[PDB]
Amino acid sequence: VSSVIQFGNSLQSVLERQDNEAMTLLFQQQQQKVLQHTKDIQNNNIQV
Amino acid sequence: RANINDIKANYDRREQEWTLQKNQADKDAEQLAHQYTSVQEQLNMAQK
Repeated sequence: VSSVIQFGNSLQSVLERQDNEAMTLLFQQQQQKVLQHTKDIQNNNIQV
Repeated sequence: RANINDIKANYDRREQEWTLQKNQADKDAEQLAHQYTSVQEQLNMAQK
């Protein structure tokens, strides 16, 4: 039962790092999109 | 005859002044076209 409790703790750690990696990867993708629309803003700022 | 010459000379001077005012109004229109283009590209930048 001590072995079962140890691998339950390991499963909880892996299972929260998986969701944190999903959140981090989504944030990286959407910041990569925002930093392109900001480049479009700076493209119009030189036409002005 | 000298009075006739002075009347006609004043007519020539105000023709020259009209030419100056017409040219300055054309230059003001050529300014305001580009300033309209600037404000329209500011509108495109805000709309992005």
